[PDB]
Amino acid sequence: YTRVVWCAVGPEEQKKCQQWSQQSGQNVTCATASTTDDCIVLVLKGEADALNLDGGYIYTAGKCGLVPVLAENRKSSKHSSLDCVLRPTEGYLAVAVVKKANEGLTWNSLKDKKSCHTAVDRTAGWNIPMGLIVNQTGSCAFDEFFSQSCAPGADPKSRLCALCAGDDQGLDKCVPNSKEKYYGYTGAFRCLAEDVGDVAFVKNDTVWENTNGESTADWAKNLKREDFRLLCLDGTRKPVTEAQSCHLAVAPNHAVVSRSDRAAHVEQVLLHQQALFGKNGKNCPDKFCLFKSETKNLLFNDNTECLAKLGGRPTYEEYLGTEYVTAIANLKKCS
Amino acid sequence: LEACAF
Ligand SMILES: *[C@@H]1O[C@H](CO)[C@@H](O[C@@H]2O[C@H](CO)[C@@H](O)[C@H](O)[C@H]2NC(C)=O)[C@H](O)[C@H]1NC(C)=O
Ligand SMILES: *[C@@H]1O[C@H](CO)[C@@H](O[C@@H]2O[C@H](CO)[C@@H](O)[C@H](O)[C@H]2NC(C)=O)[C@H](O)[C@H]1NC(C)=O
Ligand SMILES: *[C@@H]1O[C@H](CO)[C@@H](O)[C@H](O)[C@H]1NC(C)=O
Ligand SMILES: NCCCCCC(=O)O
Ligand SMILES: [Fe+3]
Ligand SMILES: [Zn+2]
Ligand SMILES: [Zn+2]
Repeated sequence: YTRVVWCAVGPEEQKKCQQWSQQSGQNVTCATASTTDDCIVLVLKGEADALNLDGGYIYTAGKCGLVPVLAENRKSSKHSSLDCVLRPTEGYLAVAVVKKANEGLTWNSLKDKKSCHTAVDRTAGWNIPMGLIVNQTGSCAFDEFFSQSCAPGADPKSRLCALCAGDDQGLDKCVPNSKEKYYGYTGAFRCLAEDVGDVAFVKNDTVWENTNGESTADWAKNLKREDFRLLCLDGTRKPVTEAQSCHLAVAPNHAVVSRSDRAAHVEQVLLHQQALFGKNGKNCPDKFCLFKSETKNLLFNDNTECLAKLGGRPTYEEYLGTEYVTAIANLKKCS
Repeated sequence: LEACAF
């Protein structure tokens, strides 16, 4: 058999991948790149085999020929007798979150406010909110809608990166990897928690997972869910308990992609690797847990229960859904 | 309906 070469985005992912590789007896090995688009290019060149991707990045990968292999499955809201690997995925809820104390703010008064996004080109952080804003404003000038933002991946001198903070030294401002303080779900929620931004575009799970003591991290350890509100598209504000009736969209779960001729081997290796290091895996927590990273969602989201098999050997457009693909392609007309 | 970005 062949080794599977994973692609880690940035140095924190690379460290976790190197621990996985050592524990896997090198059944998995690691390549690393600075951004997710650069990892996609390593896999297209055949210099890496696979990585797990947000749906906006699956669109970029899929336009280049890479295919979905397995999907993240988090705990289901409804009981199921099916094994995690065979249980159907339920998308996650993209939401817009604000502070309750910011009393005037609704979906309809976001213009000229400060925003926090997971990264350009990601589903909840960017494609869903900016796609809705372009459409509602009738304007492609989404780079001028908010007064300042942190949108990792955007031009670092532009207003879309003005709120980004870089790393411990202030280097790498706005890079779309975990070195940027405000990257990703947890970084964009921290941008809101710290009142750097007025609004964060994340998913429902992020707000729950980083409030009320669910996270012990210093910036989160003291946050209370009741201090946050969701912005609904009808211009109302709701408690974060009401995400099923106050979301911007339902997103397809993050999933692993690879080149088509390595998909079967990547699939078999991952099913074995999660049997060892997955949630309740043979070797987790004693040796290594593939789906933990101290809340930092490195390689996989920390709320992943397993990687699940896909139904219907789907193409990337079947996996993302036609409606979402068309929304992305509509927004990408602006660029 | 476009192609690969890279
Ligand atoms: C919003 O996200 C949270 C966190 O994932 C979900 O709350 C979890 O729901 C699971 C499955 O029901 C429970 O067993 C977990 O205990 C809950 N976690 C926490 C921290 O409370 C919540 O269901 C999601 N809301 C919607 C509408 O999907
Ligand atoms: C932004 O608006 C565009 C244009 O209306 C939306 O695109 C349409 O989506 C519907 C439903 O999926 C399709 O039947 C149409 O064919 C699409 N129209 C065009 C011209 O492509 C798009 O969904 C909207 N974006 C968001 C994020 O809601
Ligand atoms: C490495 O992979 C081989 C072949 O599938 C298998 O026999 C071995 O158990 C694997 N070990 C680990 C630790 O993943
Ligand atoms: N256009 C369909 C987007 C995918 C929705 C997420 C889901 O149903 O799992
Ligand atoms: Fe996402
Ligand atoms: Zn809905
Ligand atoms: Zn099909």
